[PDB]
Amino acid sequence: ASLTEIEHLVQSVCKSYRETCQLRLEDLLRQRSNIFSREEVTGYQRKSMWEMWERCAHHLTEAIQYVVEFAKRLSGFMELCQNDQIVLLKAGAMEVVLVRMCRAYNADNRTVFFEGKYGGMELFRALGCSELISSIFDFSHSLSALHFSEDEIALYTALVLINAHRPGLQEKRKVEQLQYNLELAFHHHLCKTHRQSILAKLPPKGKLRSLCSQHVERLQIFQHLHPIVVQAAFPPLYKELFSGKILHRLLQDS
Ligand SMILES: C[C@H](CCO)N(C)C(=O)CCCN1c2ccccc2N(Cc2ccc(C(O)(C(F)(F)F)C(F)(F)F)cc2)S1(=O)=O
Ligand code: NA
Repeated sequence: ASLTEIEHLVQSVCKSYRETCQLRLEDLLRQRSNIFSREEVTGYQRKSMWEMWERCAHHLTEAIQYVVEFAKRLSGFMELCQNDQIVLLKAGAMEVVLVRMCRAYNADNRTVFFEGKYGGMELFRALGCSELISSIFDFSHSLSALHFSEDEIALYTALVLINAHRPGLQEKRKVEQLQYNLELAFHHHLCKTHRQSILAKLPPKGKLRSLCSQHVERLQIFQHLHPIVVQAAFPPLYKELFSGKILHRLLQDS
């Protein structure tokens, strides 16, 4: 691939992300003063564990649906075989969400945009997974220190998804070629914008993998306590990705 092709890939990736970003960045910023009162925080802490898990699983499922659309609009993704499309989304969708979440994180007060207002870590105490929540808040805090532009988030999350090392890929070489083109696009954009210094500050890949593992572990603990809640009230796309059909139809329906 030549230079003009790399720059066209940069614009293509940034456009696909803008169309699928779900929450507009300026909308997230304009709401930073809108914070839950102590009474509203107490209301969240008084909710039952299973109610809070269901609500968070619903919110996560909705965000994942936008990551699926990002993948479908991503250059070269729909060219891969269906097995590899599903392998990449199963391993990478949650990792993309984890990176995207930093846009709704306010590092000044350590609050996140959740259900219409900003609140701190204590909002989620009823989940009974404080270590996982604290890890996600720290991860978003680390990403916030990099001051990602929207274009940088686009290119970085494309690479999080297009990972040729995922186990189960049938056409590993094809994914390797697409990953390399995306890496050139990412690094070309950082060089042109004088932002190559962020490369050494990006999180290790085992970090994203560690957070997803924690998520699956806490889910299996909750599912053991409330199996009927998961069966009856968790989104089916959520169960397909994280518990132990939907992705196929999302990819086919376009
Ligand atoms: C990615 C998407 C659009 C891109 O801009 N976006 C901004 C959002 O969806 C908003 C999420 C904002 N939140 C956030 C951002 C930073 C750090 C923490 C948090 N939240 C706490 C939280 C809740 C729930 C969970 C869980 O659901 C999971 F699965 F994600 F870990 C769990 F509790 F079940 F574990 C894990 C942390 S949060 O309130 O969900
Ligand atoms: Na941020």
